[PDB]
Amino acid sequence: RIRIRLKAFDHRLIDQATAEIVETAKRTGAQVRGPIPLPTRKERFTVLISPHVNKDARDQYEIRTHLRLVDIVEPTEKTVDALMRLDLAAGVDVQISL
Amino acid sequence: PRSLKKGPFIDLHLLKKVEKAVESGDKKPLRTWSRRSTIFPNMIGLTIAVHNGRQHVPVFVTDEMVGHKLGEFAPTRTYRGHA
Amino acid sequence: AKQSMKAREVKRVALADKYFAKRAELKAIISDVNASDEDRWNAVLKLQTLPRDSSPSRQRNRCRQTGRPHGFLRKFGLSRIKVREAAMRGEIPGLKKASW
Amino acid sequence: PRRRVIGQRKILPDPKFGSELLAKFVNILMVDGKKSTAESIVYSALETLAQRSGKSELEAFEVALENVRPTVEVKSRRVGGSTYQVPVEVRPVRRNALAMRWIVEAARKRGDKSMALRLANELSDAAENKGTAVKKREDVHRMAEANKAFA
Amino acid sequence: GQKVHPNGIRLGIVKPWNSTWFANTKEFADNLDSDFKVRQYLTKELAKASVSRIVIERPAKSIRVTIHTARPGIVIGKKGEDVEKLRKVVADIAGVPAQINIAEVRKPELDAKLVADSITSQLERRVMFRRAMKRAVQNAMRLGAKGIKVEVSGRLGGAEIARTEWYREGRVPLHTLRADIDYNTSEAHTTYGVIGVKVWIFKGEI
Amino acid sequence: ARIAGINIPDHKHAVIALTSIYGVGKTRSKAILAAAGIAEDVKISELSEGQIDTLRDEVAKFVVEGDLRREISMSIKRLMDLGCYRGLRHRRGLPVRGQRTKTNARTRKGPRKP
Amino acid sequence: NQYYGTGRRKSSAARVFIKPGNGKIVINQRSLEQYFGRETARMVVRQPLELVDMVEKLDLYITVKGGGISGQAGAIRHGITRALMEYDESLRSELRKAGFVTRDARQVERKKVGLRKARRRPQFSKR
RNA sequence: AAGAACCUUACCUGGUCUUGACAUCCACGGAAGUUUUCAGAGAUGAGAAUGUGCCUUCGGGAACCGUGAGACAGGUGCUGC
RNA sequence: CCGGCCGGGAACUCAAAGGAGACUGCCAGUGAUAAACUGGAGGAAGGUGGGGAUGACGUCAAGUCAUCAUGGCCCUUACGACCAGGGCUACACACGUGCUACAAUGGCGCAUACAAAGAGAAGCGACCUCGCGAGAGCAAGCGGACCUCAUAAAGUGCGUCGUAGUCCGGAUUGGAGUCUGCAACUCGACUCCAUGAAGUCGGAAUCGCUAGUAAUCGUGGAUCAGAAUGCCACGGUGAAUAC
Repeated sequence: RIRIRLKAFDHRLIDQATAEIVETAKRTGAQVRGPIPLPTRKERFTVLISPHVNKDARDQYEIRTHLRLVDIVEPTEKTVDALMRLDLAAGVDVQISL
Repeated sequence: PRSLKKGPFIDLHLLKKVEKAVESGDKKPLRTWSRRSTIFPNMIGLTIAVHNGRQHVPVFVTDEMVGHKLGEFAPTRTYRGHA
Repeated sequence: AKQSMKAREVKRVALADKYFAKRAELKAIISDVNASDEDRWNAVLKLQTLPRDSSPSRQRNRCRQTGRPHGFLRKFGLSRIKVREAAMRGEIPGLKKASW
Repeated sequence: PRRRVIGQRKILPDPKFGSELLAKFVNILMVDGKKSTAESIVYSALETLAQRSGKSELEAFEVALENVRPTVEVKSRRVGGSTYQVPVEVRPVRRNALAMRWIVEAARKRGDKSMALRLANELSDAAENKGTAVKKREDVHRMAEANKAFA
Repeated sequence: GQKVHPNGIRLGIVKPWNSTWFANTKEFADNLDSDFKVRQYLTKELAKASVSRIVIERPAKSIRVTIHTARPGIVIGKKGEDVEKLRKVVADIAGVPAQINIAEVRKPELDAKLVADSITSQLERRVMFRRAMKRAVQNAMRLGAKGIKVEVSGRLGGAEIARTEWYREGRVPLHTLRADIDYNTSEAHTTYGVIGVKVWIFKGEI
Repeated sequence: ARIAGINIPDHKHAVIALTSIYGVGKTRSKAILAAAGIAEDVKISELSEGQIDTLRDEVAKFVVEGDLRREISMSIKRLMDLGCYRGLRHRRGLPVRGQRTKTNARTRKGPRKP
Repeated sequence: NQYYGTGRRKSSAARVFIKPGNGKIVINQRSLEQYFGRETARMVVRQPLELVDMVEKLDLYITVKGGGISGQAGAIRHGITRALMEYDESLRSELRKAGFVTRDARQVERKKVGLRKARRRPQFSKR
């Protein structure tokens, strides 16, 4: 079995990537589970904005990390070289795991 | 308090100074800047000039001083009184 | 913020890796449970006589641009000032302004 | 406030026997959002009271409550800059809540072995008219009788 | 203290990021400050050569730097040579192998960084400040912008007391988050001190 | 109704009356009653003399009232004539464990006269 | 068959599966009397089943998750109303006059920067 | 200050260096490096072995080390009026 | 082996993407054929639904030249640089902001129910063994909806305490420890045993809060080798009062 686990910061960018891999999957022999929404990670930082005093003045930022799980089952060698083939984008972390 | 499976603490230079002052037989006050070292039973009777950041105060080792550390007999803050 | 301080931090890192590799296998002989008396009393001092920095507890984690010691964030390696400026300029990817 | 006249909150009734009055009483008597402790005190004060009186629980609480009942209040207003206290006819919904507030203020004093035992002393002491909450009611009535020159 | 950074809040709503790569926590500070070194090094060499924004991709453990510049012919150099220079050094100053691509700017007086470059260079070469600000305003409005505001602050004549001046033309709605607002600040270090320029250009709504 | 130095109260429970001794707190009395075998929720009015003399030897197991005040007083005395840091803080009348001397420590330096 | 209702209240979420049967109530593989003990959820889960007096006629298998016990009581009340509403729809017009179908969101406020617990200021002092 | 035991640290005592702890350029020499000893509170001072790597104008080239001369470096020093 | 454990199932809670939905849209009345207001219906929600982000021209020649940058001065065997030790933690006192309390709506002992949000690889560190405990040994699992931190606490049930400075309070101090760290004396945190201070609801004065709010209870994170009663977040219970 091969599972694809891919993370990003943009959900608009991570949607098209998992769409491309599910389409290049089910073109040839991969009855996939599809993109599966694992919960997103929110990293909330809260910095002071003044160079000096005024502790009460702060700005709160956050990173959101989106997760999609494609779990290709019934794998063929065409699935593994068509996963060897494509090089999706920057900002996308893909891990194929046997 | 240090953990018991570490052993007590003494500096290399202070311990070798203590041993050479015992082997040499001489008993003048010697100086250290190492207030963090534990006193030891071979160091009884001799004078240790312990640094308090400004000076080197002479400490006379007693029977009662053995397990303690060297900084407790050199107060680093001088206070007499406000009024 | 005192070029001396940046020089001192980059001084402590380079000694820290080398003597870290040494004192890691020299440190475990002190307090495993059960080695002996003699290697404990030798090993305290042969951990001691190495210079003070080259220990990782004398790092400071200054800002990687301005060298500011206070207000550090480990995720960005910056002080809060340069985090906020580089976030407003859009250089930290995925760092929106949080509003919940 | 300065503008609004908004609709009232609607609480859930008394569980042991369905009343809004006892739910207001357990809400007044409570502390730091501890509803269960307060209703335990209220129930162990009212079932232990109905055997002191002889009637059932609710209407014994009602004529322990209506003996402490402020007909009028005082207020402070301004006409000449003089700023005196003038009496006012109270609405009964705030009259009832001020009655419950005075009963709890009575029960927080007069200390003995419980809060519920203190309440079961207080409401009987009010229901035969010899309490300190009846002293608060007759002091309010006296301060309005002295100020009846303004109406 | 007023007026949150416009690129900052429209990063949430409208604008895209200057940097586009994913990293976990052990790679994050290293990638961040190596990209800071890359931007700082390209800053001089092409700040003689009219750049607006450089953006960093990192695909497949390799850095990709695409420059937006107003004069691409001075950026590429002759026969490509200059940018291969850039390529050859960026794979030194970022580790991972490097490729540099360049877009053309079709609006040389509508990007706030380039307008700020013009105003700060004219301010440091001792033009009057009012002529530079008014010419930037009339030029952007004549090329076609739905609004501009220029903000110049400092001593402004050689002065004992610093002054602040600004000039808007058109509409420039900052509280509207769907507004496409290019915004950049710059500084001109002059003999009397540092003078700040801020330029908001409003190009329309999405 | 009387152990090594003093009288213990009689209407109170065993562990609560046992804490009236200097040197015996809660865990000491728990161990004393566990070694004696008496269940702790009895009173000294309930309990006879054989249990309290088996209690007498079991509280003689511990350093208690008179020689414990002797031990604490002598330990402070040894620190005070030793002349160390904690002894000198015991001598001036200040905190010895590194408390803030700037504002607080009215327990140690006493009620606020001037 | 098997009628279903989802109630949600104050970060708790109750799933109600009701069927025509006896009057007994079951929550998370316990009965109602041994799951809850206090005066809430002995009134609160009863009031929808008492305004339309159906305490005898239907079995109720309930799973709940999240929140505390009063939030769980409000969530099972909101689930019981919707699951009862899947039977007949004159029921909702009669039960709405006392509430019970208003979801009552009322979340916890977020703690604000500079304040202490989302409304409390930290003690202004002039000097 | 989103965190002073040393560090941080800017402060004081005492010991030390002054083209420097951090930069670039010239000239001279040495792989870089590692291990190890003494005296020292340490910074530092003199050693003792081991090491000689890559292109090759191969008396050179990168990188590292010290030496001397400056240009200068360095300043959490003052004025936020 | 009743633990969704397993065949399985895609209904449900849930996880995230995409839509819808709330507009004074409808109804009646008051209102200048108006804008609007009040009420009603339905509706999960009613009138900017709740909360946040969002801070106009300017003011205070406010703060910061010690984050940074920067003009002008000032220094260059020194106001620069390196080190060890000390100090920033002192204490006749005064003030601000908190935490713990003065108890019985409570204290202690036993059993027991229900969360959300996070952090984790020189890291988080199961299970078992060892110690009263802080902890150690052994050491699986995890770059994580998987494993770990991590038992939630108020609550509930049963007992005991009978209003005393007391089984309230838990400061102080003596002793014995554990862990991090080159090193715990100046000057860490914690654990145990002992001790058991003031305090019995607080003068003149003064502050916060309009609803899932105040009040109260616990949990988590950043900084961080170690070091929160602070700061930032998350939930549990949950009012009174608006003439």
